[PDB]
Amino acid sequence: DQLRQEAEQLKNQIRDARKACADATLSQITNNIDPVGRIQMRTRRTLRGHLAKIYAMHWGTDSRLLVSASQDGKLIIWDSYTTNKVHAIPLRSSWVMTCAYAPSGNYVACGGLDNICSIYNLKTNVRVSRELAGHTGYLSCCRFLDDNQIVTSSGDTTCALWDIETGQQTTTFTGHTGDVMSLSLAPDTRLFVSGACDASAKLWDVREGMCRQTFTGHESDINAICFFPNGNAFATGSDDATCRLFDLRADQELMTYSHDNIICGITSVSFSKSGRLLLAGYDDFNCNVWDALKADRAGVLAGHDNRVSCLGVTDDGMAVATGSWDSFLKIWN
Amino acid sequence: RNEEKAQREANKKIEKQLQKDKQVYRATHRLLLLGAGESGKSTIVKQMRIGIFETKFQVDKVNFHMFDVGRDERRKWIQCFNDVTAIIFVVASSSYNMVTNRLQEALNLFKSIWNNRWLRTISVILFLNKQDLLAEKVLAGKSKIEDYFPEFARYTTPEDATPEPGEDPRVTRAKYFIRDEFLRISTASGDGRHYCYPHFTCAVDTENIRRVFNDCRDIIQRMHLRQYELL
Amino acid sequence: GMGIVMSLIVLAIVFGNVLVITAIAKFERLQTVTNYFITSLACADLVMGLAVVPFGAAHILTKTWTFGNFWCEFWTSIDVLCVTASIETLCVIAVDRYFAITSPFKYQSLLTKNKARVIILMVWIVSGLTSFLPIQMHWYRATHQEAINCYAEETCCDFFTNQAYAIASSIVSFYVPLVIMVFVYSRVFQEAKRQLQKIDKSEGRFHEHKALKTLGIIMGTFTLCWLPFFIVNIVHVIQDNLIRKEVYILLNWIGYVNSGFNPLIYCRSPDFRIAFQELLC
Amino acid sequence: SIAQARKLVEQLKMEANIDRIKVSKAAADLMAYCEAHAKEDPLLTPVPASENPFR
Ligand SMILES: Nc1nc2c(ncn2[C@@H]2O[C@H](COP(=O)(O)OP(=O)(O)OP(=O)(O)O)[C@@H](O)[C@H]2O)c(=O)[nH]1
Ligand SMILES: CN[C@@H]1CCc2c(ccc(O)c2O)[C@H]1O
Repeated sequence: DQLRQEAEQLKNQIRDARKACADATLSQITNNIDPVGRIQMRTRRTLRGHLAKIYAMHWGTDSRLLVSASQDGKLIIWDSYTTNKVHAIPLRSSWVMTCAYAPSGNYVACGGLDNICSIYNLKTNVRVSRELAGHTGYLSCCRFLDDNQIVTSSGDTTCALWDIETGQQTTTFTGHTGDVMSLSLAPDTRLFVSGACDASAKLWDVREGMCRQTFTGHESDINAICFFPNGNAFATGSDDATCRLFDLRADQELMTYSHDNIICGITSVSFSKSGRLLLAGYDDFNCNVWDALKADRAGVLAGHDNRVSCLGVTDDGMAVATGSWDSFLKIWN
Repeated sequence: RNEEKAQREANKKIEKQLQKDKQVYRATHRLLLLGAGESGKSTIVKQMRIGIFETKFQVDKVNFHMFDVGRDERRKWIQCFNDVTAIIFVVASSSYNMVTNRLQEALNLFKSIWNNRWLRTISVILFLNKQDLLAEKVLAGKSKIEDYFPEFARYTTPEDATPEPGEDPRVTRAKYFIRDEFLRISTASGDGRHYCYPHFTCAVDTENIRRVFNDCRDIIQRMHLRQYELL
Repeated sequence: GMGIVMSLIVLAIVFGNVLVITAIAKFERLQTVTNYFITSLACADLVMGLAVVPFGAAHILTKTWTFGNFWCEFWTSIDVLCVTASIETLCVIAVDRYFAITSPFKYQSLLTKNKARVIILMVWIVSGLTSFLPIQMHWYRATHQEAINCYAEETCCDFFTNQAYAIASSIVSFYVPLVIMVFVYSRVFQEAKRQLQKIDKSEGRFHEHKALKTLGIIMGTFTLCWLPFFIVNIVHVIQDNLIRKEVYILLNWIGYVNSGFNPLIYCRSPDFRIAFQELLC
Repeated sequence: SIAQARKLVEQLKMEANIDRIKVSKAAADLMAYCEAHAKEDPLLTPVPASENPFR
């Protein structure tokens, strides 16, 4: 019981330290910037063919092809420009909760309630290539670090880095208390962050194999996380209908995004090319467009008949695509 | 130029395959099998067969598809099961004198399932296993249910009670008391959107599949009746 | 004096049907196999209210047909077509409800989007076969002196038919789509009562008028609207000089009003309410 | 158990010592980056329909 006193003493010490470094709030500095203004968008393409609700999607590195997964047990690779299909890969397990597209464009991975991550080969038709096992809980997200190693986060309060060629775990990241829900990698692929179910987002270093920092601004479960293009900040979305912009060097949050007319949860968060606009999905059957530096809403992306569960922006910053439980994908511009 | 034609041909082939698969997807009914530990969830599944353990059966040219999950106090993955036909709940009725007695935990789990936001319109088929173990302990038994449940004193056998042949007037009271402890939590917050079907199950029983079939048919019929505003 | 009420009836018929058609077409969530029949009924009612009602009002107010024989025959044929096509759709809707309720496990396979179009086109074909064919070519004409006298006149546009056609059209249009509806709704009511009784037996202690009321509106409005006309129609042919022209046209015009109540009856779902709130609000 | 409390103590001890900068500098850096990449994203500024690949 000595530790409870000890740990409590340290937590008190850090809070004073972060506090001293507050020369001024970001809203104080960002007060005279000309507003972005109203942002009007219209849907350009509508992709149909899915039998059930959609949970995940991921844009290709060429801003041309994308992948999506549904509860019908089927991955489909579309063609954004010509709105026609390219591939359709069946699945052994009908419950999938994530998908990813390799940076080289040769592999696609997916996981689900069954505790296995599967990798498919697209440039041989398409047949399962490798099955990775070892997690004791359902997978939540997975991202391709490179063409030979993949990092996954599961529901058993752990994250791990895999080796595709050998199929064995290389490093294991522990320290969370509740389930892990999402992650995002640094642009230079040296660090990544994860949002847990205990309202705490942590920073990891694959090379260090050890946690570096922790942020505890929220008060409910964390559903999604996105990383600022600079590499020194990230944004989070939780179940308390709020978005918060954290920071790495300052080691404390800067601004919060919320409105009094919305009481629903948040499902996805993404940035734009320049990082000026923060696009976030909601459970209110539509999407909102925020302002990164002033926290003023500048548009609404409506048109979905059910909740939005996916959101992604092309590497070229040309179009933003959304997914919903209505089994329909859209391309906005 | 011909690349567009080849891509269109591939699109057409994929579309034909998807159209073929759509009917098979719509034909089947999906069931979720949920219960506590030592409940008997695996067994009932074995009788139907003759990380997630799937199974399929076909009755009267109608095919069903059952899923058994799993271990966490909060289940976030339960939001993915809002399109199932029904949820099968399995509880051990004889464990009121074991280990926070196992029943009260089962009651709390059932209450948590019933009031979940994502499962507002999902019916629950309730199975009461170990009927045999309960009677041997309940009658010609060392201990009473009262000690573990004070409300048993102010409870009378329901008049509607319909005892099967050869059973004592105490074991019937115990069985119907256990059933009413679940029926109370079901009736109060439903709003008529969803219902519960109590049942009595033992190890030597062969009519479970027919019961599930009849319950699914009743659920579908009641949903259709409510949709058209006749109920 | 009558012009105001006739214009109000025409506007009421047109507005609801066009609103329902637009709501079904614009939004993809309402595109259901059941909603195709409602769409066909809406088109039939819109065509009726746009074609036969205004010219009938003009004829009754003016008391003199200002067109030729061809236009009068065309108007009569389109009247018969619309009236015939506006009832078999109701019968099909009742049969669809019967199949959906009493056969829950086979509703999905039996009724598909491919069969609905075939059924709708078959209904329209059988409706048009008994309206344009026997009227446009002269088989509805009568032989008595007043009939031929009106036929000769270029400004006389009235209604005179033989026993055979007057009986066949009534049998095809009303009674066959009536006995089926009665049987279907009796069976549906029995099933609903059984379900309610089972619910009460299962859990009545802790906790049949809605179905009765719904069937009450659904059957009563149609029966009261279309019943007396389709008996006076047979009566005035089976024997002569009993039914006055004014009472006949009054009952016929009473029957016309039924095409304006269907949007208020078959489109009361909350999804339709939010759809109607989405636009024009 | 006791160790799980103990582990928190060592790591928390690590987080305590870290080089931190004033939030004004970080805010200025974010503002400068956003102003530097301001005119190179079609989402913020609607580009003409000639170069739009979706039209
Ligand atoms: N006496 C008795 N044993 C039973 C009954 N039902 C199941 N069992 C026994 O229970 C043993 C193992 O527990 P099960 O009841 O199968 O339940 P389980 O699926 O293993 O347990 P959980 O999944 O943790 O709920 C089996 O070997 C069965 O013989 C029953 O009604 N009476
Ligand atoms: C001019 N009004 C017509 C005349 C006769 C007729 C009607 C409707 C259905 C029929 O089967 C008929 O024979 C009426 O609507």
